[PDB]
Amino acid sequence: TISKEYHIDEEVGFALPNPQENLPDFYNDWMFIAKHLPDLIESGQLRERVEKLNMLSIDHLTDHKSQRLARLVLGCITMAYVWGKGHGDVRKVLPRNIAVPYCQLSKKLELPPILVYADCVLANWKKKDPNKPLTYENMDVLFSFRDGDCSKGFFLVSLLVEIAAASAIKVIPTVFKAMQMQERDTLLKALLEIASCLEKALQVFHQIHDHVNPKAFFSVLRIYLSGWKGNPQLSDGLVYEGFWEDPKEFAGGSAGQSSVFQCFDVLLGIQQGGHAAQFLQDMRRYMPPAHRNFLCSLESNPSVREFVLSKGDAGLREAYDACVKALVSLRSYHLQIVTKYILIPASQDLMNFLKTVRSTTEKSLLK
Ligand SMILES: Cc1ccc(NC(=O)Nc2cc([C@H]3C[C@H]3C(=O)O)ccc2N(CC(C)C)CC(C)C)cc1
Repeated sequence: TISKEYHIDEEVGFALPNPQENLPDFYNDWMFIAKHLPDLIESGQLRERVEKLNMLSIDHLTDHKSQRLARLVLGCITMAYVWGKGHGDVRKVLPRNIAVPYCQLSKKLELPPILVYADCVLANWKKKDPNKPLTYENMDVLFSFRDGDCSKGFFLVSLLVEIAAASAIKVIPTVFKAMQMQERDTLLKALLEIASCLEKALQVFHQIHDHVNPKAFFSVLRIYLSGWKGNPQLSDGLVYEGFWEDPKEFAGGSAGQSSVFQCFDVLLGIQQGGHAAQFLQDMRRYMPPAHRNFLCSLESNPSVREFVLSKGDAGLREAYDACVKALVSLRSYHLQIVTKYILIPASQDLMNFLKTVRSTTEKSLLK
């Protein structure tokens, strides 16, 4: 079995395969701003170009990849318009001629009108040469914010984790077939292969250190990934001129927008404890609707946890634990990234919540 409807690719997983790089001509005015955000923010010319912008119909965005590219373009255009050079000069009102098409395209794609992980990681890459493989040396992003923002490194290393994970996600029907067929040797190899693929996924995380600089990240890139839900600089949210008369709050950023970590929680039958369910539930809202439909199709399958416990078989318990441990490792290395790239630069909250989820993962071990 596997996807079609859930849009999980055997090669790139939750990411979008071979994402579109160009929009229809009709949207040339958008593409010019997005493609020149580095030059236009540094010069301050960006906000005049957004305000002298006519309102474009979204009707000429006809396929999914075209519409995905347009959301990335409008989201990047939007983040730069709101935060500027980021030293107190915010815009609390997004101009109708960009907000209306952005909100319309968000309604259609069932995502919030703000830059989201499915935009600038999953849909925001190209291969440099397609005849060679998916490595940092042969990959590039479509959009950045500022020269030296380390957009390239932070987005692509993020995407390479999603790709490593695809190696494990594609093993997931074998688990359920082997349970269905009471084929014990197959399910064990499937668990060991999932564990092994999460352990190689952890090794991709090591690459952040070679392409993302903590200061460039904390003081540049993270301002353009900042949202307006619970933000003092936009206490009430952002006004989408012409689409809602009321200001609306939405979050930014967050590794929590990946589906990878929650995907393996559901599989392994790891439940959340605390009220943390609310936060993980809200993270699904910032995911594409197909990927959230997938995480639900997963809870509808028989419990792999109830299956391994019911057999009394110690090899299977050890392979299930290998996966759960590989998951605590990912959450630990996450945490360690938060220390280097946020906590330390902030000294020049989110960690308590993360520690709790890791504890719940570790407590899900069997032997
Ligand atoms: C808009 C947007 C949204 C989302 C991302 N990615 C992210 O947040 N990446 C990210 C951030 C943090 C620390 C800032 C904290 C946080 O987020 O809790 C830690 C790990 C990662 N990952 C892997 C990295 C090794 C590249 C990502 C997932 C785990 C594969 C990038 C852009």
